[PDB]
Parts: sequence; structure tokens; C-alpha cells
Amino acid sequence: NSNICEVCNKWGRLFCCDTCPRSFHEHCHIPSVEANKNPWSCIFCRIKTIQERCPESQSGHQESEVLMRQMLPEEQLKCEFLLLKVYCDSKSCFFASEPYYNREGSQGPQKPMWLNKVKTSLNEQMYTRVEGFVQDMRLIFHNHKEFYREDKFTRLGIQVQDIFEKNFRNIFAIQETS
Ligand SMILES: [Zn+2]
Ligand SMILES: [Zn+2]
Ligand SMILES: [Zn+2]
Repeated sequence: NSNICEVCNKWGRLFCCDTCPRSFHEHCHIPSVEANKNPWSCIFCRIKTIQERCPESQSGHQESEVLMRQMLPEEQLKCEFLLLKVYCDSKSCFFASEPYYNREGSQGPQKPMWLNKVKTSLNEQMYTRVEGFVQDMRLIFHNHKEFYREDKFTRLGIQVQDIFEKNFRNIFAIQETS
């Protein structure tokens, strides 16, 4: 197995996947690495199994249909993986914890949102459809863009949203378009 966490790229107290060479900090993996279970399979492996069991699940889908899906176990998993793929980028640090807003010429968002809040919401089964999860994720980046206005820091929101959107299109097999 790898000797660094797949998500944050640091060493430490790592749990190793049994079916692939990735490793994780306990709370870096989503869901948090499970207490027992030998063997243990990571979320990457669990997602690959879904695909392998239903190869047609990789055919193109419309985003509008994906968003209306109820959060049954497979969609829960897919949203957990999508969240993890965002944490995998180091620029996620900016959006992880609860933000605060005191900048001359700007007013904070009406509905603040952050990664750790989304993480808690998934853990607590608060989303009933994929749409809930995707709306809160997109709100993170939209709040950022609106607040930071012409400051060049706005670009961090564009960058991490792009990671989100690419991974959303891949994990939910969104039909490719120009
Ligand atoms: Zn880690
Ligand atoms: Zn694995
Ligand atoms: Zn099948």
C-alpha cells in the first residue's frame, strides 16, 4: 500500500485498502474508515464495483434526471465519493471550515456553506435527493464568487468548482457535450 493518505497526501495513522494500494487517514476517507471489517474496501473500490456490476451505468445521463434521484445507498455513496474528490485537491482548504465575512464593499452571503457542513449533512442522511447535495456544493463556490467580486481570490472558487464539476460529470456519467 501507499505510505501517504490518498486525500491529503500526508503520512500518519493510515488505514490501508484491501483491494487496492490506497491508504487513508480515518476522517479523510468518506465515510470515516469503518471500525472493524476485515477485509476493508475503500470508496474508490466500492465505486468501481458498482460500475462493474452494472456496466450500462456508464452510459450518458441527463443532469436533470441525476439530480432528481432519491438518495438510496448507491447515490449516497456516489455523493460521498464526489465530496471526497473535492477534498483531494489542496485548494479545498479554503472551503472546508465555516467562513466569515468582513470585507469593505461586500456583504456576506445569505446562506453560508462549507465542505465540512456538507460532510456532516451526508453523514446525518439529511439529503433526500442528489439535487440537495449538488445545490449545497455549488452554493459554496457561488457564495465565494459573489463575495470576493473583483479580487483575484475569486479564482480559487472557479478552480475548486471546476474540480467538483468534472468529477460530478465522471461519477454520475453525465452525457458528454460540446
Ligand atoms: Zn489524510
Ligand atoms: Zn481501494
Ligand atoms: Zn446489469
